[PDB]
Amino acid sequence: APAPFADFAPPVRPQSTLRRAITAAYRRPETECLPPLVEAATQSKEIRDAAASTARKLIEALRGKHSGVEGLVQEYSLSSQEGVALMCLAEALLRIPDTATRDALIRDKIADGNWKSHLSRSLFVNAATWGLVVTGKLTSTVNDRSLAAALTRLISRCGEPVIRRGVDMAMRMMGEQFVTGETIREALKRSKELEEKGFSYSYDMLGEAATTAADAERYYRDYESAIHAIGKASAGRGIYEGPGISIKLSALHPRYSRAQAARVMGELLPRVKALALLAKNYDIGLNIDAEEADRLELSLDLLEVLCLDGDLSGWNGMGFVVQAYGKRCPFVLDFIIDLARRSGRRIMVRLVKGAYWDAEIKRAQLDGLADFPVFTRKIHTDVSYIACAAKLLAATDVVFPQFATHNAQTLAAIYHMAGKDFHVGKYEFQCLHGMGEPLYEEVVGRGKLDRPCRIYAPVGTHETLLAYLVRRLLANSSFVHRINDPKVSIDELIADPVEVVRAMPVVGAKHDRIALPAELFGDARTNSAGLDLSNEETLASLTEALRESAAMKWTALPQLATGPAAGETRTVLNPGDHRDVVGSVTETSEEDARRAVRLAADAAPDWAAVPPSERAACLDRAAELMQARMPTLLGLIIREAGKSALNAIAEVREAIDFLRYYAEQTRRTLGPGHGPLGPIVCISPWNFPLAIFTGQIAAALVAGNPVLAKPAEETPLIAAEGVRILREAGIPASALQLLPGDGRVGAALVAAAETAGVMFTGSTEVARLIQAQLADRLSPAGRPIPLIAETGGQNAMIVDSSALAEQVVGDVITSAFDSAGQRCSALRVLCLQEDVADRILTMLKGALHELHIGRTDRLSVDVGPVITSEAKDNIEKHIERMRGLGRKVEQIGLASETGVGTFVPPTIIELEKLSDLQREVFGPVLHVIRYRRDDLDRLVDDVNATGYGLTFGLHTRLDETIAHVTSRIKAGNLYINRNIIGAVVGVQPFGGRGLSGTGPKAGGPLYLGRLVTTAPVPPQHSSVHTDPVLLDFAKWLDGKGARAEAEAARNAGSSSALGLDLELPGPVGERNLYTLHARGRILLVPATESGLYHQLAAALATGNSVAIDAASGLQASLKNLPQTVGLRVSWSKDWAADGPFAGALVEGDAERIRAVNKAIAALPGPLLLVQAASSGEIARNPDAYCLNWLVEEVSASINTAAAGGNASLMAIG
Amino acid sequence: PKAGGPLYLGRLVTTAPVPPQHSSVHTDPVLLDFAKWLDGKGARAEAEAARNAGSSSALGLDLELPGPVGERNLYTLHARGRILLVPATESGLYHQLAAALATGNSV
Amino acid sequence: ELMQARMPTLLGLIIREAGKSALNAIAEVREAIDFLRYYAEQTRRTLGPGHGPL
Ligand SMILES: Cc1cc2nc3c(=O)[nH]c(=O)nc-3n(C[C@H](O)[C@H](O)[C@H](O)COP(=O)(O)OP(=O)(O)OC[C@H]3O[C@@H](n4cnc5c(N)ncnc54)[C@H](O)[C@@H]3O)c2cc1C
Ligand SMILES: NC(=O)c1ccc[n+]([C@@H]2O[C@H](COP(=O)([O-])OP(=O)(O)OC[C@H]3O[C@@H](n4cnc5c(N)ncnc54)[C@H](O)[C@@H]3O)[C@@H](O)[C@H]2O)c1
Ligand SMILES: COc1ccc(CO)cc1
Ligand SMILES: COc1ccc(CO)cc1
Ligand SMILES: [Mg+2]
Repeated sequence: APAPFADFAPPVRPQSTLRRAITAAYRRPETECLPPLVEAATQSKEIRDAAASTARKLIEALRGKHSGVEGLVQEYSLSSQEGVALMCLAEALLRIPDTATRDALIRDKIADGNWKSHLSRSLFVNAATWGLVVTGKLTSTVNDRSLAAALTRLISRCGEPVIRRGVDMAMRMMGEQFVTGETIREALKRSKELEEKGFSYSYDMLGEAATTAADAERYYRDYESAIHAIGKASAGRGIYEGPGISIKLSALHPRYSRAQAARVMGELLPRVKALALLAKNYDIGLNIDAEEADRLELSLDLLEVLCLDGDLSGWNGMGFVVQAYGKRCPFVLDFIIDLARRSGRRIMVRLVKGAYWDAEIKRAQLDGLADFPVFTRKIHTDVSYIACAAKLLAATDVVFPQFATHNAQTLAAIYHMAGKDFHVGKYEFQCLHGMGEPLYEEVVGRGKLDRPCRIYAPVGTHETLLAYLVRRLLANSSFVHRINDPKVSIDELIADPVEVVRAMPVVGAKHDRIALPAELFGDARTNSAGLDLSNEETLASLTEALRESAAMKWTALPQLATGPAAGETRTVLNPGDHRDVVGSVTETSEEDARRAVRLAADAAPDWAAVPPSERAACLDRAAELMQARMPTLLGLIIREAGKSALNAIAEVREAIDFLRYYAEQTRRTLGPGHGPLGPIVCISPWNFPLAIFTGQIAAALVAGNPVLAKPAEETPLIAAEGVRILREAGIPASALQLLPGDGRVGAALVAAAETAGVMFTGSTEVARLIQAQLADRLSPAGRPIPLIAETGGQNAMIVDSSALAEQVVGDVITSAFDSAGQRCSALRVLCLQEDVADRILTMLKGALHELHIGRTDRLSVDVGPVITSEAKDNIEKHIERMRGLGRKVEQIGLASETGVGTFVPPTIIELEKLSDLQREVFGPVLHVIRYRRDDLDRLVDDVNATGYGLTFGLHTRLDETIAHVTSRIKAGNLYINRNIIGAVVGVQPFGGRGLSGTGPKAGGPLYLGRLVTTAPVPPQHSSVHTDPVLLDFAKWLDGKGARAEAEAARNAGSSSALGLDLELPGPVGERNLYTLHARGRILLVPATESGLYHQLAAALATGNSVAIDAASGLQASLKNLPQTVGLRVSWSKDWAADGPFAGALVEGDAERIRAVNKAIAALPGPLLLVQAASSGEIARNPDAYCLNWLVEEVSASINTAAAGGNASLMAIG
Repeated sequence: PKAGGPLYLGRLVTTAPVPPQHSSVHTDPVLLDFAKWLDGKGARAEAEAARNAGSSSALGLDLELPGPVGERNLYTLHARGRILLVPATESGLYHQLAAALATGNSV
Repeated sequence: ELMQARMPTLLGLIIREAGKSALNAIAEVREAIDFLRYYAEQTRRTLGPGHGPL
């Protein structure tokens, strides 16, 4: 058996001094980065004046010669939406290959009227891109109804002439501006004109982010074929005068990442070498483009091997991009310059600012990292660029600097920095095709500055160029935007960033409007911190901490208030390798479980008397302890629960966030009148063995309740460690007792007489057993024992033909197979619109086969084991039933090493109907169904019809589809254009409805209120909206003479928070919404007319319909209802026939309540959140029925960066 | 339609244009249920007309109109209310229902 | 444009014929001007050959 973590994440090579200096700068505070850059970028006053004069001259020439789309908009008086819609139409018309066929469709069909009749795919799929072209603004989703109206309007107003102009404009832009040509041969033909003027070219075949082996092979052969064409055309001109190629490493391997570094070196490197050998033979440049920040250092390992490879010697065409917006840039340059010296290769170094700025900000915030790997003020990037240019210009004997910029100030500064001694081959400038030529036509040539410029020339079809055109077009801080803004003076454009930064009060301060990841929530609480698994220092330190964690003697014992108790002891084995003993658990006898509840009951007053602020301080101290102990906690979670390192980090972060969130919610709400329930039994699942465990216990404790913590039998060790941390943080032993063991221990705790509440997260079937146990029980006040039961899902994602396949596949692979599908939120049913289903399925299967399944103590493992052999057997029985029915089943092949553990390969099962699924299958099993677009509403019904309602995803660019689907789906956590596994505490408050939960949501503001006898008013919890049926009922009550009930009804209408609609603070590039809706149909079990009126008021005020128990005999109390109220009212003689219900209100004495609670628990389907009150309580207490539990929380997380950029961050420079 | 509003001119021609800004992303849910019912019974042309009406309806439009500072001037499209339907044929009734339901009305 | 330039004269007629104060006569003429310009602009935004008159 291999030692745990002995091969966790070894670096490709030992890190040299120069490499270590790169890693050390990865997230260096911005105030530390800038001073040396300012120093290196400083030039003499004479140079700065000459640079400003040159920049002004260039800018004056630019503004003096400065429209195609603008001219079209002007000529036809188009609104912006009309312009966008026209270009979308033109794009669609250009998908018709034959010109005569297109023109006939235009003249005879499109112009004459209904364009919709002649053009499965919305015309407006790419409207966000065309919106950027027309308006300069990015909108993440497309208002397809506005665009359709605008297209109809413009065609009916202007006819064929405007369509013709739009088609011709789109053809020119997509064929000649956004690309140099559609094919390398066309691009080469079009390059002769500017080559004759002194420009050169680097061709970009536009490949990027391979998702499958086949994609990577396609991009390879595209690069190889382009190299031949470019090399034939170069015809011996060499690497400086002649054209070259640019490649992206992500195009050449589907798993280009540090986590897969061994595959990258073994599989990607030979492909680059083969392309480089061909470039060498033709003597052309081959440049490696720079991508995301977490790929920088990995790419250096390839650059190192290639430059040291003797087979490539004699050729100086290898090139490499460095991004000056990155904090590591000067250190990367030091490394490259030294590599060039060692290898004797004159590396072509393209200095750029960087293309992924918005995404880098979002990623660092999502990952909770210490700082950004890029600057946050645009001027810092400018200074970085100029400083790095000074470094490169001192090294022209050993590297060939290539200054890629469209900024005339940047250009002029470097032109003068480089001085008057010039020869071709010393350095060059670079620019983008169809963007930089106006500037560089003022640079290239003896009559200008006599400096060469290489044009970066995209080559590809319409489909290829549109894929990432949004990123290429992206902002208010951009020079090209500012040059076209008449409000920006030339003096502003020639401002010297070096001197501006030098004079700032704090040199290098972070942008004021960009939150560090730790500060995402501002004053409310400190965000949990993650770990950067692309940072070699982090990987090396984590390796040691993980190894050290595997040497610890982890145990879990029955920790009663009186001390550890004896019991049956057994080992805890790693699910990925049963030979790896992780620790030992001593399980709780049912007698000691009952004893623990009695001890908790005796201890309840002493814990309730700890003021809420001090209880919250215990939670905050526990969060600090968990944060500090994260590396050790990761190792335990990895080995005990089959989690990968990434998933263990998320697990610990979630626990920290629960602690800090419930602490803050406590400080916002809890006072002397919110008395604790008493002893709370917290029963938790194995699959989030620290986060959910900690969340339930922390909430119960901070609400003033002593806790009996019963962790899942599979994962007691991390639970014991969480309890140890909470106790260290100040939770007394009497307030927090750990009771390891199986469901018998949970059941014994639930049945214990002093148990005052139950928090259960687990399977729906077990929750139903607990519901049955509790139906026997009443509190000493004669009321139901509160149960929070957060249960399973049958989670769907709907994908339409406007979604980007690569994005869908990434989110599907993550949502379905992360943690081997052992997340309650995991994607179970992918629903693909028929027109795109085959393409997406092919890509998905290709991506599936790139996953590494194995024991999770290796960073390269993507999918770990299932938790037990029983879980494996259950999942495999489902897979085989499906296979036996003829369903197509795609499965990864498992390595022989998996035999020592319990693994199920990620599996894709193609289904006929959603009804082919019965219950949740908690494993790595994705089901795929196809749907026709017109059946989308029926499909949403089918998703709802399972009775589950946990997570739901939708991938579409179309606002109409978003509005339709999100208004009709019934699930607690919705996700738009992203994965469906988000449960970021306080950002996506998590929890579902139906068979998926009773609520309230964990990680949301209603949670703590369920754990006290009188619920506080949560922060932000109110609504100005009044349910109109409630209002009609109140008027009906007054007309009946029920004056006090009418007043109570009006009060309920005001007190209801139905209609609350909030945006929760979170990361950039996402909108996280939280809304309160009706629950559905509430079962009313009244005893008296006044009780019925109060129950109906409560239910109607919260937007619900009702089914009233017909056995109450109260039919005559509801005569002559207004039709609006009658529509919401039904009478039920057989409650089981008239469900599912979404809650219940009960009136009666204690024994009536007990009997009704038993009858309600017997109803099929979802657990019902029941509220009961006596008739006297209804008379005495206006809040006898709490409106908090009569609404349903919905969280929706929208990825607003999905179109390729962040609109809001375009204004942050 | 309202004088001084964007629907007015369309009443004065025999085929109404699509007014500026006249659209809505919202689809009436009863319209949606009606279209599913039509498809269930095989009325394919009518179900298509129903879906098309659901999309072209501007019910739910909710705009702020440009005006003076210190004022918010809002313009919204709601259902008319209850529409009297006087059909002659089954298909005609289905088309009338589609139009009325798509615009949020009862009939 | 003509109503705008002739507003003072039009005001005088409205004041005397319809019993309006000067401020409300101004509002009357402004509203007429705005109708003219609004329906002109709405026309430029919408009307094409297939929108035949009644
Ligand atoms: C020929 C060529 C090849 C290129 N190849 C690559 C490549 O392989 N990889 C890559 O990542 N980029 C590459 N780029 C650069 C990238 O695509 C942009 O074109 C470039 O960053 C724009 O810089 P500028 O001098 O043209 O414009 P400017 O207007 O001077 O600078 C804009 C840049 O400033 C930066 N920026 C904007 N806001 C902020 C902020 N708030 N804080 C910090 N920085 C900010 C960004 O880098 C932004 O792109 C290339 C550019 C060219 C011209
Ligand atoms: N809605 C959510 O937030 C959420 C979160 C995580 C997991 N889940 C669900 O949890 C399930 C997986 O976790 P699991 O396998 O540990 O679930 P489970 O239902 O098997 O076990 C959950 C817990 O209940 C205990 N238990 C078992 N039988 C009991 C009984 N008769 N009485 C009292 N307690 C009993 C177990 O010991 C364990 O502690 C999945 O169905 C998943 O969807 C839901
Ligand atoms: C548009 O200029 C770019 C060239 C290459 C890259 C590689 O990421 C990005 C931008
Ligand atoms: C609708 O035309 C109007 C003209 C003037 C006023 C102000 O009196 C109001 C309306
Ligand atoms: Mg179980």
